[PDB]
Amino acid sequence: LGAVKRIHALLGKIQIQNLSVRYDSSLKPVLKHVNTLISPGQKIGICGRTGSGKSSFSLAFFRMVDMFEGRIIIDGIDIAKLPLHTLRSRLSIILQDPVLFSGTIRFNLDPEKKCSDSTLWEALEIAQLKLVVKALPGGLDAIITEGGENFSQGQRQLFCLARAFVRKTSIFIMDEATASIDMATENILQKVVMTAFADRTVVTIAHRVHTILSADLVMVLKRGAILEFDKPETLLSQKDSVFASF
Repeated sequence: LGAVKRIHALLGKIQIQNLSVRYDSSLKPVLKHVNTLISPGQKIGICGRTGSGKSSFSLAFFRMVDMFEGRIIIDGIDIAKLPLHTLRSRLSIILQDPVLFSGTIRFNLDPEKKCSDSTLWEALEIAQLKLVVKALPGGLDAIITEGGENFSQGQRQLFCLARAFVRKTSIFIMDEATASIDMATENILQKVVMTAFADRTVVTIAHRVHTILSADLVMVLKRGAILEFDKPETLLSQKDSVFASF
């Protein structure tokens, strides 16, 4: 009866306007009066804290919370008025480290269950993954045993990128790698990011200013507010906090 009591104990245009949010509502607002606008096809870098707006940027994109004040619009519509499951289902995420299921490669590459194997494999060709897909032992039918640990970090990154491509997202969210890969592979990865972000809205969670020197735009955050946003050369010319981080 203690065990049953344990069982009972078991139960593409984007603009932010003046958005404030706090999970606690007590310690501090997470973001305070953030304002910026991203045109379709712009490559946008978010800089400031690591995870207060890596996480606040991602959390707002995933709609993990509504704002306390202000509004967040996606494609001209306030995110408080969209079906959350439809929103998140219509949003593709490719992070630096992707978690995969202990199933087939094809099955690991289906978070879009009605995709045909041909369209997925073709999508991997478009998203430059088909070569390493083909050189997996069973190709598309290769069981991703141990949740994807027989693939490299880079090959997993490509897989995640194709997984975004297959979902035909309007907007991309990319988690910047915390380590290096190679010169030809990080260089390729950046080329893939450039092609992905071509004609599309790109949200880069930036931490290092080292990579973001060829971002179309960098958004610099301080104490929960966006104080400045521009391109890297101009931000370096500003000589402020982002220039000190650059």
